[PDB]
Amino acid sequence: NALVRRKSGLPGKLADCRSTDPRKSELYVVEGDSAGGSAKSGRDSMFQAILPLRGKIINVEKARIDRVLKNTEVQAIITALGTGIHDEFDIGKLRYHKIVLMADADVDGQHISTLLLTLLFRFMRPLIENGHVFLAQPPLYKLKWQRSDPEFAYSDRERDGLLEAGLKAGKKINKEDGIQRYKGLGEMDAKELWETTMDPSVRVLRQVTLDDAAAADELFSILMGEDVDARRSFITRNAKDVRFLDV
Amino acid sequence: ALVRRKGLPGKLADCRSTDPRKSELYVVEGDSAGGSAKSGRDSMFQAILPLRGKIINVEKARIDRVLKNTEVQAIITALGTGIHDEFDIGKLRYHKIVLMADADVDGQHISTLLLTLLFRFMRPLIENGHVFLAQPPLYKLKWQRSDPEFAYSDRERDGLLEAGLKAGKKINKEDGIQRYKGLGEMDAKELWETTMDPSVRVLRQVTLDDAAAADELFSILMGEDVDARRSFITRNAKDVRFLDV
Amino acid sequence: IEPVDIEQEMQRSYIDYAMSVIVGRALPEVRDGLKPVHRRVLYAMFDSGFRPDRSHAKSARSVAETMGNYHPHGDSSIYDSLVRMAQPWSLRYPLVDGQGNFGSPGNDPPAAMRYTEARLTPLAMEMLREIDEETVDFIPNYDGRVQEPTVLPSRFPNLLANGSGGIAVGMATNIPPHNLRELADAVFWALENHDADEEETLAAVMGRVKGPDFPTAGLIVGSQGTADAYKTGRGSIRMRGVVEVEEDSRGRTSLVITELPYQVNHDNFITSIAEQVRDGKLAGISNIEDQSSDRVGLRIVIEIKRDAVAKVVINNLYKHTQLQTSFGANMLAIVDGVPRTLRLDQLIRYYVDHQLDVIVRRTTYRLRKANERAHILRGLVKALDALDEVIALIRASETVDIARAGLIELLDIDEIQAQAILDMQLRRLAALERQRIIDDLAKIEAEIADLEDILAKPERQRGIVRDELAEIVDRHGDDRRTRIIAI
Amino acid sequence: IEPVDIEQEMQRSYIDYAMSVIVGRALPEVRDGLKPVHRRVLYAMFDSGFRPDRSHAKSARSVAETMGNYHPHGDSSIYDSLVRMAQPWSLRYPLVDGQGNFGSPGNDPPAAMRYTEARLTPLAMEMLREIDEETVDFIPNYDGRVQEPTVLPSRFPNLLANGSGGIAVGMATNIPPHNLRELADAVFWALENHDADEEETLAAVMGRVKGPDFPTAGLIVGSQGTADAYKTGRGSIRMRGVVEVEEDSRGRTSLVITELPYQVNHDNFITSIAEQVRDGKLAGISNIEDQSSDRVGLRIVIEIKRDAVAKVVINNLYKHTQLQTSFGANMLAIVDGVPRTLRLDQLIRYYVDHQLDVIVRRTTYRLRKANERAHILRGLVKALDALDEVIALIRASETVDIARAGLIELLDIDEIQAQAILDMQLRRLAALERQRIIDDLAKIEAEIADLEDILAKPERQRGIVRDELAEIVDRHGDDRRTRIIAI
DNA sequence: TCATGAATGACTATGCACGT
DNA sequence: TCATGAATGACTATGCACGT
Ligand SMILES: C[C@H]1COc2c(N3CCN(C)CC3)c(F)cc3c(=O)c(C(=O)O)cn1c23
Ligand SMILES: C[C@H]1COc2c(N3CCN(C)CC3)c(F)cc3c(=O)c(C(=O)O)cn1c23
Ligand SMILES: [Mg+2]
Ligand SMILES: [Mg+2]
Ligand SMILES: [Mg+2]
Ligand SMILES: [Mg+2]
Repeated sequence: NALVRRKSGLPGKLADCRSTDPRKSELYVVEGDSAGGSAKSGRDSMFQAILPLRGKIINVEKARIDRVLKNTEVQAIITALGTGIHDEFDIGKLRYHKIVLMADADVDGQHISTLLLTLLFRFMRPLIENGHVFLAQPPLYKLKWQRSDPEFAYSDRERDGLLEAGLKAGKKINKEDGIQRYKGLGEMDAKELWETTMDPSVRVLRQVTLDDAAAADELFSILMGEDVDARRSFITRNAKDVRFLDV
Repeated sequence: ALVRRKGLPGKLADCRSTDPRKSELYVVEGDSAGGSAKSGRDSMFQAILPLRGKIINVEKARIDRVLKNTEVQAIITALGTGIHDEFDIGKLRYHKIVLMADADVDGQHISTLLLTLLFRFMRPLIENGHVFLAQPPLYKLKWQRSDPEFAYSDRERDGLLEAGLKAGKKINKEDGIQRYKGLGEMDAKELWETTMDPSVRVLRQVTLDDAAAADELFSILMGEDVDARRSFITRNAKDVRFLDV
Repeated sequence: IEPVDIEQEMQRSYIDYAMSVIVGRALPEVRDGLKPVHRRVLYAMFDSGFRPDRSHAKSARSVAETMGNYHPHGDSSIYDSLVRMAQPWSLRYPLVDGQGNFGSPGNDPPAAMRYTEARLTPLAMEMLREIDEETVDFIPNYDGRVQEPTVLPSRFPNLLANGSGGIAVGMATNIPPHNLRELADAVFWALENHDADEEETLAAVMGRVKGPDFPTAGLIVGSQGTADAYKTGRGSIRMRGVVEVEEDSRGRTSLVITELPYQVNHDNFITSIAEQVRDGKLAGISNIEDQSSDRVGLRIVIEIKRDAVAKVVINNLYKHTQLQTSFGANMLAIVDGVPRTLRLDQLIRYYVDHQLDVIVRRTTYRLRKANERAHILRGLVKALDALDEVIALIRASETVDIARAGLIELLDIDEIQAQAILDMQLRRLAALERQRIIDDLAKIEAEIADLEDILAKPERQRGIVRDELAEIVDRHGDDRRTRIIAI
Repeated sequence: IEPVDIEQEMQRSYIDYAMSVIVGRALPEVRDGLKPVHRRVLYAMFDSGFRPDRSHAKSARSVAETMGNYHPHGDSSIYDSLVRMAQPWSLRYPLVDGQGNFGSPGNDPPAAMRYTEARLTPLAMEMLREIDEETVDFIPNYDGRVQEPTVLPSRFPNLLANGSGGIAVGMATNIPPHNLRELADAVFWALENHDADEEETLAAVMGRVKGPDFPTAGLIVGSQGTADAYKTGRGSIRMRGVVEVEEDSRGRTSLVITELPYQVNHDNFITSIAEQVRDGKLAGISNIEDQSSDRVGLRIVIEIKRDAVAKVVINNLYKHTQLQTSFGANMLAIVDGVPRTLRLDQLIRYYVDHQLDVIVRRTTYRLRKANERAHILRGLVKALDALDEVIALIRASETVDIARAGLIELLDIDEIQAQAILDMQLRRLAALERQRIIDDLAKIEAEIADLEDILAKPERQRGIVRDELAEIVDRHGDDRRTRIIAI
């Protein structure tokens, strides 16, 4: 199976890859024009394509279907993925066997992720069931050692760990420049994105798994649905214990 | 009498008076100045047409391209008259066309681009004294106890300051004399009391003396011939200060 | 590649968004009535010195300073928040003094950042009063380079005064603005009756706060909705504009609208009436003309037909337009990091609690600084009594460390105090200058005693809130705008 | 209403615009090679402390500071100017250190102000070196609130180094960038041969400045255009990219473009070749593939048909694409407020003249301050020699003025010196500190002697330019990028 | 279906001179 | 016709909850 990539009927903002093999191809769905721009530069153009999303995605759980299909950002995703939606879905027409969602580490990136996962689960569920959907974990810190190569950290803990280890090893950091803190993908350049989220030999990806379909169906409808009361009581009930989900 | 919108440009803030003889069109530089002008105007007799960006040079550009320009279409449509041979003074919807631009050099430039459009496409508007130029303020003297005064030149500023201090008035050395760097920095009230209130506004009526002499000057300054323009500036820029001496 | 279940991801991710929005974006803190963007803009302007005792700074500088130190978001939306705080038709008591084009109550948008200048208003200066005296908790900013305030001193009840509206997740707030003088009376009562229970307090505060006071004036019809909002935290308050019937020389009648209810767009209002005649559901109207100007304010003239009754047309406008519209009050605010719907007595009480906290903390800070200052002065006085020796002692010392170490031993003094003796100028060795040091010690010891007396007497603490707030209201308090009538 | 003739208005108005654009917008000052916006951005960042010894500040803060104090224009276009100065493919020696997405040589636009941070580069620090020592004239800003520099010290020939392109009225400039090390040699010669005439100087400078050195590397073909530009001020310099023919195992040959001439958009270049094939104007080409990446740089692989000669296809690319394109040199710059086309010897000479002025002015400033510091120290030494007395007099004084007036009588002292004695701390009465005051006087009188020697000898002055510039080149100078070949 | 307001920027058109 | 580079900003779409 092989499909043609655009080179001078696909979304205008899509920076397609060169490889015509979906099994080896990857679509990075990126939050923001800035981050998408740097991703387009730092990527491996052979296997990696970039689809920058602009603004918060439409909630397909709340909005009527006709309005969802009128949304330009949804059309871009559906067109780029090549598969249909709902009953007309066909995995054989999938243009990328890896769909990486890359959003800011901040709170709005988390929101956009739920909006995208809602789109995928409702319109193109088999992509999730067959492990084609991934989540890129962006860095939070860049430790700029004076003489050594810079290190990236993906959590406050790792930052503290790499700092102590380096100092214990005799390395040194400026207390001015020091540890750069990333507040979003848009703040990174092309090189930084490659060496943290796009280089397949270093990137930290999470594969979205779907266990209980019925339980997921209910969670999606509570959180993303039109019923506010149901959503309000769920948050006040479970927000108190978000920290302890993995303990 | 002609109908006012309540088939004309979307950005036109038309007046209420249906009599062109009593009506005035303020052609304003910038959305900011045009916005505050729309508020400070006398909605009865004064209409506002905000222009966005540098106007296209009709002297350089071909005719068809000029007619595709949205800013030109707005002017032609709002004025009601035709252009060139199809021009008709009878359909003039405003007998007063006030060009209001910033006091800075780009405002000066936009004026020359507008005067070029008018002179080439709708010359009779100039010949019959329907084209005016609003002179914006440059300074606002904010007295501590007295009403604020507006100045239209550095000299007037120094004069009003000297008179006021001599009369016993006082100003803060912080707030002090606000200096305007453009119409966009003004609010609705300030624009009314300086450029739109008919009892205080400083308008200059554009007159056309020698049509042939004007025709060549427009072609030198605005035409495609750079050499002719380059030599004209190096020849006459030396003496611009002494044009009215 | 690590595996993650979609249910775990969706739940963790959406709750993190919901909670941060609730606590950290859309809803006001009960103590100062500010959302994070408001608090960060105001403090940025404050720290930058963009105050009413200096000229308006370019508003771009305020946005950029907010962006670079406190609010890690976009210049565009931050400017929008700043602009709102400067519009007299949005805030009952504007916190930003805007210079230039900041828009209109209609569809005229504000000028871009570059065209406008801005500074804090005198009342906003009361929001930040003595914020530098440890009156509020500070936390590190978004990258730990600098500190930002968790809440402002807020020396006037800003939440109730300016109100607040915000859409969060799972909930939303909609608090109307109120008249400062009425709120002050409520606070004054709460301070006097500090032991009164919630039942008595609610009765007293409701008697003094007659209802919301909108910046757009207008009318409030009925009393039930207001009462509901104060007793429940939710109520529907009916608003109305002002209509005055005029007669013509011919003998034609016309309706003149000079006021509209809160948050009604002037242009959308005129357009709605125009479209409702087009189809024709507002017969009796003959002509619609907007005779508004910067000099007469709002003035929408509605000429009616000869076979039309004025009140009939007015009643139709009440029904089919926002000439009469209701304010859906929902008293939701963040209390100690938790969203809570509050009664009016709770809103006042929580604010009073904040003011008492502020003044105790200020008193503590001033008391600590006074003791440090007195401590050093005591050391100087010891040096003066043995001045002949102290000078000789320092001179005969090869270094300043030898001189310092000696001063401790010679006068039995701390190292901090000894450092101050070294730091002393030859100026203060003059006769009158030696005397100033003595008197200054006596001066402070009187201040320390006073400060200690304040901390020991809850009565004085409450008295300071009252007296200081009274000054603010006398200076910045204004007349009621919204007229309250019955059914 | 006053009448005005259209010819009077048109002439005055357009000339005022033309002159301001020519002198005050589009064209570079010959001394520092900067347009006003550049100079104002850089000074704003400098004054704000956005220097290499501190972290990158949010670029919004730089824009706002420039906008609010120096450059009365829009945030959008000012940001565009700041961004350009940070791109290594635009400036041969970047003046802004950008952090984040600042675009690419292709059609990838820079990130918005929001996402990027910025500070000055070490070389930009040389542009502003000792600007606070009265090395350049300052004038009031656009509203007389603050002062701004008319020109920067520019301690390296920035105009020739980074070049300049600008469209004005009636004229335009297009100066290419040059290799700093080569420019320094030219300057070193001009300083040594300061009496040489224009005939000799032009010959010497042209021998050392071998030609333009573009940040995008590439090739320069021929020598005529370069020579014309330096002798006339106008010249057409032919540029070329770099092409490497590779052979595959299949027999297919392909052309690999790894460099392009100055100011050629990578994406427009690929699109041009692709569209020329579509219509069919570059036969012999089989396939176009962009194998470029952040790690290998530019790499455009052009596979050609087997019945095609590589050299034929390359010549076809030179003719019908910007793989070969000419740089239209027009050495136009503002000299003393007047636009002038300059020979290469004039450009160097004018820069050298500027450097000499800077160092004479710096020396004058340092000499004045040295005299002031020495003047006060002389008073201090007098106090130390009669220290026992100095204390007694101050003690008996009712005021400090009584103490001051006496110090004048006792030691025969100015009012400034006596005041300095008064402001003296007991810190400095220690042994080593008293000795420090003595030695410090001796140090300055040695510095004053040195400084006076500089002003009296033009030889040393030229020596300072040479030696200081030499340090700059050794630290920040780099290899040539653009290779110069013959026909 | 529209308003609220604090969150997630690219695109659009001209002046000006010069060379393709 | 297009690129250059400083000059002169509005419009476009979603989330979120609630009331007409
Ligand atoms: C998130 C960025 C980019 O996308 C945006 C919009 N688009 C959404 C996607 N497209 C359907 C076209 C319209 C938009 F209409 C407005 C804004 C906006 O106001 C904004 C700001 O900072 O204030 C920032 N953005 C906006
Ligand atoms: C003058 C304002 C308003 O007009 C502008 C544009 N057009 C909009 C649609 N019109 C049909 C013709 C003009 C434009 F394409 C770009 C800009 C722009 O970049 C800008 C700035 O500060 O960077 C400021 N402005 C622009
Ligand atoms: Mg983000
Ligand atoms: Mg202007
Ligand atoms: Mg926005
Ligand atoms: Mg622009």
